[PDB]
Amino acid sequence: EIPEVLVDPRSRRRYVRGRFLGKGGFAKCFEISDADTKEVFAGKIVPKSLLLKPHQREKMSMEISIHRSLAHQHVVGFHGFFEDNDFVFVVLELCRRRSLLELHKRRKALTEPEARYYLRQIVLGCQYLHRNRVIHRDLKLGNLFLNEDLEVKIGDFGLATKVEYDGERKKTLCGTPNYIAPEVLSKKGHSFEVDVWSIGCIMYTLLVGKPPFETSCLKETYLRIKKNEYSIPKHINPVAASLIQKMLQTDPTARPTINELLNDEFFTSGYIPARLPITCLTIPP
Amino acid sequence: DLGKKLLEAARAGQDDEVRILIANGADVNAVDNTGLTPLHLAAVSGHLEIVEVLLKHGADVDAADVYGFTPLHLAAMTGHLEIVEVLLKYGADVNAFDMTGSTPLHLAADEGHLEIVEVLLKYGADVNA
Repeated sequence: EIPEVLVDPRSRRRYVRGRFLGKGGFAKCFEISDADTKEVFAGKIVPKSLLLKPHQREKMSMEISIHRSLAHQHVVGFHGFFEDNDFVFVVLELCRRRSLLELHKRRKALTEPEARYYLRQIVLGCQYLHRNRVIHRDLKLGNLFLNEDLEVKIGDFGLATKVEYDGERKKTLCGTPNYIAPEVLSKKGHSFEVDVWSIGCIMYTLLVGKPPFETSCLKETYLRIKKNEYSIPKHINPVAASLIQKMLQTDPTARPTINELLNDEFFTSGYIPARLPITCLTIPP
Repeated sequence: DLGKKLLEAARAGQDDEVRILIANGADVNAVDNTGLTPLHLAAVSGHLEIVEVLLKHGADVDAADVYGFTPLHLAAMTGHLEIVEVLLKYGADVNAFDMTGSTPLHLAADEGHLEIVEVLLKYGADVNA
């Protein structure tokens, strides 16, 4: 049912639908080409039939309102949005090298310099989000996208929220995050520190090759989250092992802020490669 | 698991195990969760004997993974010259495009694998592809 050409009535730009990139929740993604400029973007296409109300509709609206306000080297670029009677069309920066998920599925545990290399970028993007009062709330391998230079771009603002006042405690989410922070499990509410928790889980996953808490049953998983039960294998280096611990603490206020995270020994010392070879998507450097 | 076993045997570079799995009827065109085939995994890993074995038993020379890498892309980027030749002899598309529109020659040039560039050119790689 999707149109072969996408016409934006506001901007006057039109886009030819191309290569299917993948589905995700309510949306399919295609490469789209500007018919005039020949520029290529990710066209995210959501049918209104699925925007049939509450958490899904305004998860579309909130997500658009948040994402469009953002502009950073490590955040997926927002190029615009429009709709016809059937679909909502979102025009995004095309990241041609998939995400950290595909990398993880192939590589499992990375070498530490690779992890450092990705994690610095993830932290810098997230720092920019926090400074603009946005909590992402669903950081995970699958929405940490890679461009052709293997630069990380944070996308998927469907669960994101804007801190509207200082000391605000968020109580609700528009869905279920991938890494549930322990404070989300509790009744006490949450703030910026949830993104630091999820970066902890990601850091663990990149270095260890498997997630910190996830077991085969959800009850046991959530219980371990609540109890801070996890184990960092001994082959993990002390500085990295210690930074994972700082992030993966039950008390949100015990964790480093995003800037303290960025300034960790892990990032200011240790090796960061100038270039990762494209081979790193498949075999260790 | 016959597809899975083969994928792992081809990755590990275990030559005898591969022959036995193929003789057992293992799918030479098995795919893993990011679209890698035994041929991909043998190519990227430099397992020359296995590449030839797979191709002789009709493995899809131009199968593309989640990135759009063919086994030729993966051999070219990792510098495995003998495999690049083999794949070419079995009709691998020299100008196959991944999802960035890169041919194996682009990828090899970027990794500094110049002898590969040279062979790919001899086999008719188009620089302006």
